Amino acid sequence: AENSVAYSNNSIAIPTNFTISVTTEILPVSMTKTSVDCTMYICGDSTECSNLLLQYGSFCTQLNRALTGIAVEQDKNTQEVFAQVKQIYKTPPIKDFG
Amino acid sequence: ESNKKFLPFQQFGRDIADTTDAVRDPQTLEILDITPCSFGGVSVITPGTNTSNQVAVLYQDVNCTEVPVAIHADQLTPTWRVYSTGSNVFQTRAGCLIGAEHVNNSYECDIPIGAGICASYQTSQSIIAYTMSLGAENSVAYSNNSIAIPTNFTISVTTEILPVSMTKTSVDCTMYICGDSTECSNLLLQYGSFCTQLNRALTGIAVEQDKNTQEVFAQVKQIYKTPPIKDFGGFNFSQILPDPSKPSKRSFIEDLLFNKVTL
Amino acid sequence: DLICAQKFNGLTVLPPLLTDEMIAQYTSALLAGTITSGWTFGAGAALQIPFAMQMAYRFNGIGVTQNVLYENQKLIANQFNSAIGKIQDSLSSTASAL
Amino acid sequence: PFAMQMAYRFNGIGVTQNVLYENQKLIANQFNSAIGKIQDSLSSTASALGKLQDVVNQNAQALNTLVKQLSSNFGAISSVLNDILSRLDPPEAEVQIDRLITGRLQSLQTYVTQQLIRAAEIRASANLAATKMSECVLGQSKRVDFCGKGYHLMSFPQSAPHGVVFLHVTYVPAQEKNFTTAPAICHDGKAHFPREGVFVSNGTHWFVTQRNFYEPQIITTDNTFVSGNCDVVIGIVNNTVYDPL
Amino acid sequence: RLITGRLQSLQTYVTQQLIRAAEIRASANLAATKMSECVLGQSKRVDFC
Ligand SMILES: *[C@@H]1O[C@H](CO)[C@@H](O[C@@H]2O[C@H](CO)[C@@H](O)[C@H](O)[C@H]2NC(C)=O)[C@H](O)[C@H]1NC(C)=O
Ligand SMILES: *[C@@H]1O[C@H](CO)[C@@H](O[C@@H]2O[C@H](CO)[C@@H](O)[C@H](O)[C@H]2NC(C)=O)[C@H](O)[C@H]1NC(C)=O
Ligand SMILES: *[C@@H]1O[C@H](CO)[C@@H](O[C@@H]2O[C@H](CO)[C@@H](O)[C@H](O)[C@H]2NC(C)=O)[C@H](O)[C@H]1NC(C)=O
Ligand SMILES: *[C@@H]1O[C@H](CO)[C@@H](O[C@@H]2O[C@H](CO)[C@@H](O)[C@H](O)[C@H]2NC(C)=O)[C@H](O)[C@H]1NC(C)=O
Ligand SMILES: *[C@@H]1O[C@H](CO)[C@@H](O[C@@H]2O[C@H](CO)[C@@H](O)[C@H](O)[C@H]2NC(C)=O)[C@H](O)[C@H]1NC(C)=O
Ligand SMILES: *[C@@H]1O[C@H](CO)[C@@H](O)[C@H](O)[C@H]1NC(C)=O
Ligand SMILES: *[C@@H]1O[C@H](CO)[C@@H](O)[C@H](O)[C@H]1NC(C)=O
Ligand SMILES: *[C@@H]1O[C@H](CO)[C@@H](O)[C@H](O)[C@H]1NC(C)=O
Ligand SMILES: *[C@@H]1O[C@H](CO)[C@@H](O)[C@H](O)[C@H]1NC(C)=O
Ligand SMILES: *[C@@H]1O[C@H](CO)[C@@H](O)[C@H](O)[C@H]1NC(C)=O
Ligand SMILES: *[C@@H]1O[C@H](CO)[C@@H](O)[C@H](O)[C@H]1NC(C)=O
Repeated sequence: AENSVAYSNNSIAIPTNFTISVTTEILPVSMTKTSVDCTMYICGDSTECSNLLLQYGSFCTQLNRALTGIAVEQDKNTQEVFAQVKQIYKTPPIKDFG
Repeated sequence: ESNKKFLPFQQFGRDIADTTDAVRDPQTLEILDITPCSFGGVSVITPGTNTSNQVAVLYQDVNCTEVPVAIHADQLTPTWRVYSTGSNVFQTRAGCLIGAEHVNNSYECDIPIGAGICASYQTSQSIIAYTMSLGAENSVAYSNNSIAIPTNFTISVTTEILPVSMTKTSVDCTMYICGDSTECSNLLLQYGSFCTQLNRALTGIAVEQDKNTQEVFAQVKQIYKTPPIKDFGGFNFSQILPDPSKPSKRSFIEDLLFNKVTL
Repeated sequence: DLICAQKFNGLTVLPPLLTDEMIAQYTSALLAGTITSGWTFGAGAALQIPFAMQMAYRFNGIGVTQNVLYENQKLIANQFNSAIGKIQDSLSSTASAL
Repeated sequence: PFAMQMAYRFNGIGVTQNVLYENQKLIANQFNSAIGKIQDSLSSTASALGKLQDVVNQNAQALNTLVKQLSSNFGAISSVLNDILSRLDPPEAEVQIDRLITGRLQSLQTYVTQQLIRAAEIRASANLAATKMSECVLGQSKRVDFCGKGYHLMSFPQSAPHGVVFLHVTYVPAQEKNFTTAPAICHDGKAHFPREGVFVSNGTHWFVTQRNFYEPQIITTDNTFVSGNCDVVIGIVNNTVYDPL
Repeated sequence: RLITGRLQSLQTYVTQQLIRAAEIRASANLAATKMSECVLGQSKRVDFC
């Protein structure tokens, strides 16, 4: 919507009331922790396939190391947001807060 | 054995990935399911091997009475078969844990198992498993006309460590792939510009590392010196100020830091 | 004998380390600390203060004098209670905010 | 002067500056002891530079994985390229060499892709360290838990291998005491509010004090202000506001 | 041929998970700053809370 401000060299506007407002903000903290058995996906239960997969080196050791680093990172994401104070305070029985 | 309800026409079944996971006997006309047999989902909990040789084993998503069935323990060596049953068998929501003594206390977490459970090597020594502790319980003496005011104070000094740069590396593609062979290097010309691309990606990382150091450390352009008389009201800065009795500009704290990182 | 770590060609889902009941214990300790102590528990030990006096020093921090809070205390408390009910009214409708 | 600079930093956290000048030897002694306990933790057998060593360990591990992939044949007759050219002539040697080229390009492309992802994480870490050098070393910060735990006074940088250490100096409130308090004071049918502080009571007498350090004073018309009358404030208390003149 | 194609599908999954995990990590760092500066204090930064 368009608007115009009544600017001049000796005019001011002062509020006479106020409003208390409550709004909401949502943030993602973690995601799903998955793991893949790399030999069961490629060659599942076959031993002719398992010996031909040894000729490609350390590809399944390297993919499992990358996915394990993602899964450990997710539990660290939750600890930095939620475990900020180390006392577990409980709220009093009589709720007189003015 | 199966409870799949086929139709009078069908011979076998398929899952999401189009693998055969059920079948019909062509003689007795019965339906029987197929299931893999490896069981890779085994995790091994250890302290150091410079601490002990005891371990505990976690079988993932498995109920504790199906462990000798799932890992096919009768065809294993007797040194594996002690980790399929016994007295130290405990069921978590992460699976079945065998080889650890479940206690009733709660401690701060040592080795995470999952879903609230941790493990420690704790007093003869053994491996114990417990529900973890969130912290010390507290209660505030709230009233509608009471206040707490502090009467003293503490001066506190803490430490924060941050990584700034990493190692600048360089790769010659042709010597890695086709090491001083000209039969190999003429064949590599038919893959296009895969190695002009890989060389300029690593060169942009190496330029970025020197820019990372400038933005942190070269924020002022006057080299200030501190005066020879150290009259700072009783405050003593001698361990963080440079020690001129060395070839370096380094302080005492900076010297303890450069000997604790193993390059 | 349903071993569902075998039924999905090597793909699994790992559980989080903190349960949903432990995260709810952390957010309730953070909330009992702010209501009874203000901002003191995040910098040291928790010092109690009455809640209307704590809301008076927050009015000071945005540049309003503290008599404006004490002279308008029931109006401000009623405006807060209505804005909390609007959050809850729009979350229990079929509009999906997450 | 350095004590006059430490005094305007106490004002920045809400303590009056006479609290520093009356306690100057005690504050300097607590600082000197806390610096000496940093050095005892780094002279120890406790290696707290784990975040810096993890960066060194991850890059050496990636370079060792790339050298060990040169011993794979990827379905050829050999992983050595001079063994193929010794035993075969260029028509059927070209079938075996193209298998080794394909596996070695794929190993280099995996190395470079994960170096790019790791370099983006180092870039975000050095951006955060450039903000702490400006806001904690070159100023005093009000952002909670950005320059330590407590109320921030000052920070000092030290140089580390591939990194930086910050030494944050903070003010932590100590030994506390219970009091009775009130929001206002009613004197001549008028309400009085404190200018900077709280009204507290030791049991019989009423004072006004600052909020983060206990220092009680007589309630006068120079540390209070008047607004409205007494029928409005919930919890107002009858007392005297002494006129100083 | 089946090994080469299935290895390439697994590698594409893992590379895109590393890029997704880096934006979740930047998002949780922003959430940890808001718990410190908006729940444990009062903030003067415009539109941060
Ligand atoms: C400031 O605004 C509030 C509204 O937030 C006004 O209070 C309302 O007053 C009308 C008329 O008296 C009533 O119908 C409403 O029920 C009131 N709302 C509440 C929440 O009590 C208030 O009067 C305004 N102040 C001034 C001076 O105009
Ligand atoms: C505030 O705390 C300091 C310590 O942090 C107290 O100083 C100690 O006082 C006792 C008795 O006077 C001495 O034996 C110690 O040597 C002092 N310690 C230091 C480090 O100087 C001080 O007394 C406390 N003040 C109040 C009012 O409680
Ligand atoms: C600042 O502290 C240092 C210690 O870190 C003091 O240096 C010591 O002074 C004593 C004097 O008897 C010597 O015996 C020690 O060998 C010194 N230690 C070192 C490491 O040099 C220094 O005196 C203090 N400065 C002031 C002005 O008191
Ligand atoms: C509250 O503080 C007042 C003021 O300091 C105390 O009043 C003094 O009490 C002593 C008794 O030890 C008398 O010798 C003084 O003459 C009093 N001063 C005045 C100005 O009257 C009072 O005792 C304190 N109350 C409590 C319960 O500690
Ligand atoms: C504070 O003092 C005033 C006196 O100045 C008290 O006001 C009296 O209240 C009683 C109770 O209704 C009345 O009968 C008197 O007429 C009032 N006096 C005047 C002069 O108005 C007041 O009650 C005191 N406050 C407290 C909390 O005790
Ligand atoms: C303010 O504006 C009036 C009307 O345009 C003008 O005549 C007057 O000189 C101005 N006053 C100032 C600030 O000079
Ligand atoms: C095949 O022989 C078996 C007996 O061994 C019998 O159960 C089955 O029905 C026979 N199939 C025929 C006759 O088609
Ligand atoms: C491993 O060896 C070192 C040196 O003996 C020792 O300090 C360390 O504590 C050992 N592990 C344990 C916990 O026994
Ligand atoms: C833990 O406490 C429960 C409840 O009293 C009890 O049944 C159980 O045997 C206890 N376990 C141990 C190891 O003490
Ligand atoms: C304040 O009073 C409460 C209730 O009597 C008590 O539990 C608390 O310990 C007191 N605080 C101090 C610092 O004495
Ligand atoms: C506090 O609560 C008491 C009852 O416990 C009541 O008498 C008193 O008026 C209240 N004070 C305020 C300021 O709400």
